[PDB]
Amino acid sequence: DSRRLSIQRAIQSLVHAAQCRNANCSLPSCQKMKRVVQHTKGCKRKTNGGCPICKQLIALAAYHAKHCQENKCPVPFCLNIKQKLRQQQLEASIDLSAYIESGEEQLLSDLFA
Ligand SMILES: [Zn+2]
Ligand SMILES: [Zn+2]
Ligand SMILES: [Zn+2]
Repeated sequence: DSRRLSIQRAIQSLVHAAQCRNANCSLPSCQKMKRVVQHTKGCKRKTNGGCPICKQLIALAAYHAKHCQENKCPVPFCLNIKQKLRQQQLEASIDLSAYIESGEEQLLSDLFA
């Protein structure tokens, strides 16, 4: 539960930052989040080049995106991560369909394998 609450707080910070138009915003979590998001906009390394700042922000956005129900969400990376998660769900569904279609005798064999 501890890490879940930590993630929850950080998601709250990201959600606020994403919709905050006050350059004079006094919330330190907002100021910090805006700097991190600005970094990700220009970074050439990104996650595959090993950038810890990008990896941390995208991981946070992914935890947000998993539960996000907003079609025009302003959170950085949210829409794009939801697209990736939808594709993964489709692939999982296609796999499951093929497995169910393989039939009773197959499933029974596997169950007792
Ligand atoms: Zn703010
Ligand atoms: Zn980066
Ligand atoms: Zn979102």
